[PDB]
Formats: sequence, structure tokens, C-alpha cells
Amino acid sequence: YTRVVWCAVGPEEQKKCQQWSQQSGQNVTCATASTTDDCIVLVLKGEADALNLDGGYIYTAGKCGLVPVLAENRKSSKHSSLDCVLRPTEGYLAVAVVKKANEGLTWNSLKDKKSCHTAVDRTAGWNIPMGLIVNQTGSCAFDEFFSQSCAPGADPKSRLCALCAGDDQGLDKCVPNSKEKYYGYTGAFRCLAEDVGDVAFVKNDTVWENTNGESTADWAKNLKREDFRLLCLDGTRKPVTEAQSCHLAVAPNHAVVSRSDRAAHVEQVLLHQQALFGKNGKNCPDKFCLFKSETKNLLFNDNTECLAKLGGRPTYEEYLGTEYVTAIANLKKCSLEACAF
Ligand SMILES: *[C@@H]1O[C@H](CO)[C@@H](O[C@@H]2O[C@H](CO)[C@@H](O[C@@H]3O[C@H](CO)[C@@H](O[C@H]4O[C@H](CO)[C@@H](O[C@H]5O[C@H](CO)[C@@H](O[C@@H]6O[C@H](CO)[C@@H](O)[C@H](O)[C@@H]6O)[C@H](O)[C@@H]5O)[C@H](O)[C@@H]4O)[C@H](O)[C@@H]3O)[C@H](O)[C@H]2NC(C)=O)[C@H](O)[C@H]1NC(C)=O
Ligand SMILES: *[C@@H]1O[C@H](CO)[C@@H](O[C@@H]2O[C@H](CO)[C@@H](O[C@@H]3O[C@H](CO)[C@@H](O)[C@H](O)[C@@H]3O)[C@H](O)[C@H]2NC(C)=O)[C@H](O)[C@H]1NC(C)=O
Ligand SMILES: COc1ccc2c(c1)c(CC(=O)O)c(C)n2C(=O)c1ccc(Cl)cc1
Ligand SMILES: *[C@@H]1O[C@H](CO)[C@@H](O)[C@H](O)[C@H]1NC(C)=O
Ligand SMILES: [Fe+3]
Ligand SMILES: [Zn+2]
Ligand SMILES: [Zn+2]
Repeated sequence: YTRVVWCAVGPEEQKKCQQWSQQSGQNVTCATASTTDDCIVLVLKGEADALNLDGGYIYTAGKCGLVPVLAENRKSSKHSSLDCVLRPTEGYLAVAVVKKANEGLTWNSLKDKKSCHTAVDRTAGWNIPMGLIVNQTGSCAFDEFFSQSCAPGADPKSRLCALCAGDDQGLDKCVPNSKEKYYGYTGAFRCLAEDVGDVAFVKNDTVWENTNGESTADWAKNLKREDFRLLCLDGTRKPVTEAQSCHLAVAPNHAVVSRSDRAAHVEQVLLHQQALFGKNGKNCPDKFCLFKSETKNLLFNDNTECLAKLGGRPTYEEYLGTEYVTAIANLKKCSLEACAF
């Protein structure tokens, strides 16, 4: 009676779900879809129960009447008086990153350059950057601003995927799941790292997690923090040590959403699943760890300490915040009252 069905996006998140499933006593089983939007639809239909989402998609899902249930929490200095689950989230910092070697590249000369985005409609990788740029340009022509990009989820032979690489066998070019090589936080940063783009729109954490031997991967093991700069909105450039005074915005933590008729039931099971497989669980890191996959962020971000209860029972609008939700509306009028599905 108590069983939850997770929705996995793409073949890699599937395999990871399958393990979680088997290690759970079929307390959690799996559904798989090729895109986040398709997983949202599975959940509305009632064939899946839940998944973890970037704030940009929480805005989609919430118009269709889905609700935040538990949020991700990463390591925190302040607020250490308290327990992670009852501990307040903070929100990550969205940044624009460049090679140090590229002098002359400022927030003011981004026109006609090459760009690396997490995916279309995501907070740090899309809504923040393109919102600012529509504003400063007064045009909805965000498809003509950069010469070429990789923006997973756009038309495959527009210039917005022009830089995307697809899977081993060259298939799936710019699909929005991890088969695409430059998908998500890690892929967008790899995109700038390998000098395919001139800038990448990721979050502060991503730079740290993938420089200075912090990530054991082939493309990144020789990357070094001092080789990068952040672009600030006042036209200057700073070390990645200054993210606190040189970001584009702060962003709501990714959160697990479900259909509201299912929210209590999902919350109940997951809090128990993190007790077995979480950051200090009975069975992690012995048998299985929910918050770990090789710097991939599969199902969850790897820097997740825990899933946190929500303060005060949010609506998705309260959780996303008033500031970020007007940002999104203003952008969507470019490309008020109806589900996308
Ligand atoms: C932008 O994002 C970054 C990435 O998250 C973030 O920095 C983190 O800051 C948090 C809290 O402010 C900090 O918290 C700690 O938890 C750590 C676990 O993550 C504990 O540290 C130990 O474990 C980690 C992981 O294995 C080791 O990580 C390394 O990275 C750095 C540099 O590569 C080095 O660590 C340090 O060495 C200095 C020496 O002076 C020392 O002062 C520090 O305390 C630390 O030890 C190290 O070379 C490693 O390669 C590390 O070795 C430790 O053994 C720790 O107990 C503490 O509670 C977290 O570590 C930071 N993340 C990382 C990976 O650097 C920024 O805060 C974000 N900035 C903004 C503005 O939001
Ligand atoms: C790009 O520009 C648009 C258009 O201005 C930005 O939206 C505007 O920004 C501010 C900040 O949220 C909004 O004003 C605020 O509204 C509430 C009540 O209206 C008020 O109490 C707040 O203190 C604040 O004044 C304003 O409503 C909004 N304007 C419109 C027409 O919606 C948008 O945020 C920008 N996009 C990005 C990513 O910056
Ligand atoms: C009405 O009470 C709150 C409480 C928290 C808030 C906001 C409003 C708004 C803004 C708004 O929508 O106007 C934001 C952005 N909040 C946060 O980001 C935040 C982050 C971490 C924690 Cl632990 C708590 C809150
Ligand atoms: C599965 O769920 C049942 C109900 O709580 C519980 O008895 C059991 O401990 C759970 N097993 C695991 C491994 O989650
Ligand atoms: Fe995000
Ligand atoms: Zn700020
Ligand atoms: Zn409320």
C-alpha cells in the first residue's frame, strides 16, 4: 500500500533508480521518461509519484498543480545550531563563468560569443541569464544574441544546439537528459572547459566541485580554479572566490515535487529512505548511497547533505519566491493562465 514510483530522466538515472529500487525492498520502484516535461506528465497521469526538479521546472509543474514536498540542503556554516532535515535551505548562487585566458571578455561584450547552458528553462542555466539579457536588449530575440550555443532542449539545428555533442555514437544531440555530453551543471562547465563555449551559466558550486583534483574525471582532473573568472554585472571580472559579490542571482534549491493528493505519502517514505541511504544512513556508504554517482547529479545533486522539511507548507509560488517568479513570467511572454500540457 505504502510504495512510491520514482520518475527517472534518461537511461543513466534509470540504472541508478533500479539499484535504489532493489536495495529498498520494492519500497520504491521506477518509471523512466526521456525528458523532465515527460516525467511531469507521468506524474499528473498518476503513473509516477515524484521526482527532484530545478526551480525552473517547479514553475512548470506548479501551474499544472504539483507541489514541493522536501528540498535539497547542502553543507552550511551558519544555522549549525540545528539538524539538517529541520534546517533551513539557502539557495545556490547562479554565476557566469569564463577562462582567465580570454581577456577582454566582460558581461558587456557577450554579444556574438559562444555559450554553454545547463538546459533550456532551468534557473542558473537559462531563466536568469536570458532574462537579464532580454531586459538589457529590450528584445525577445534571445536566439540571435549568441553566435552559437549548447542549450539542451532547443531545436536541433538552430544555433542554440550548434555546440551540443550528443551521446558516444553521436546520437541524441541536445536532448535534455544526461546522454547529451554537455547537459546539466557538469556538462555546461565541461563545455567551457574544453573550450567549446566562451562562457558557461552554471552555479557557484559547480566550479569548485570540478577543479583542483576535486573531480577524478579525464576532462577535469587538470583543471585549476585560478584559470577561471566570474563575470559580474558591473562590467568587472573576479576570482571564483568572490561568488558572494559577483553572481547573477540567488536560486531556490532543487526540490522533490508530487501531486498534492500524494504529497504526504511521498514525504513519509522518503524521510525513511534517507534514513537508510542518506549522508549518514544505516546502509551508506556500505550498500547504497542516494546522494552519489560520479559528479553526475543523477536523481539528486551529489553535494546534497539531506532532504529538508519545508517551512510553513509552501505553495510553489511561495517556495520559488516572488522575485524569481516575476523574472520567469517576463521571460515567457517572449516565447499567464494555462498548463503547458
Ligand atoms: C561556492 O561553492 C563552494 C563549493 O561548495 C563552497 O565552498 C564550500 O564551503 C563550505 C561551507 O562554507 C565548506 O564546508 C565544509 O564542509 C567540508 C566538506 O565539504 C569540510 O571540508 C573537508 O572535506 C572536503 C571534501 O572532501 C575537502 O575539500 C577540498 O576542497 C578545498 C579546495 O579544493 C580544500 O579544503 C580546505 O582547506 C583549507 C585550508 O586552509 C581549510 O581552511 C578548509 O577548512 C578546508 O579544509 C581541500 O584542499 C580539498 O581539496 C577538504 O579537504 C576537507 O577535508 C569542512 O569540515 C567544512 O565543514 C566546503 O568545504 C566548501 N567546499 C569545497 C569543496 O571547497 C563555497 O562556500 C561557495 N561560496 C559561496 C559564496 O557561496
Ligand atoms: C527584467 O525586467 C522585468 C521588468 O521590470 C523585471 O520585472 C520587474 O521587476 C521588479 C522586481 O521584482 C518588480 O517590482 C516588484 O514588484 C512588487 C509588486 O509589484 C513590489 O512590491 C516589489 O518591491 C518590486 O517593486 C516588477 O513587478 C517587475 N515588473 C513587471 C512589469 O512585472 C524582471 O524581474 C527582470 N528579469 C530579470 C531576470 O531580472
Ligand atoms: C515570507 O517569508 C520568506 C521566507 C524565505 C524566503 C522568502 C520569504 C523569499 C522571497 C519572496 O518570495 O518574496 C525568499 C527568496 N526566501 C528565501 O529565499 C529563503 C531561503 C532559505 C530559507 Cl531557510 C528561507 C527562505
Ligand atoms: C520498507 O517499508 C516498510 C514500511 O515501513 C518497512 O517496514 C521497511 O523497513 C522498509 N524497508 C526498507 C529497506 O526501506
Ligand atoms: Fe538548478
Ligand atoms: Zn545577490
Ligand atoms: Zn503560504
